[PDB]
Amino acid sequence: MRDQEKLSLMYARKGVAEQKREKEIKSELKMKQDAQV
DNA sequence: CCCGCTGCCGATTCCGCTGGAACATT
DNA sequence: AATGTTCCAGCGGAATCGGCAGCGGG
Repeated sequence: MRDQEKLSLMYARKGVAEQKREKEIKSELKMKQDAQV
């Protein structure tokens, strides 16, 4: 990838994906620990 | 869009010199 | 009044150092 901007926008989508994943996993961890065996 | 380094560059502090303004004298 | 001294103010060198950008990765 020789285009820095296109790579940056692809990782804009990517990084917002990991941000959403982190938020949802942080939310899930509460009851995941609550009911874990 | 993020995230992270990492150059580097700006500003501070500390000096010191100069200039200008004020002093006090015969 | 003529001048020398003192005082105040301003500029710059030098060292430090922190963060501001920009640049790759995730």
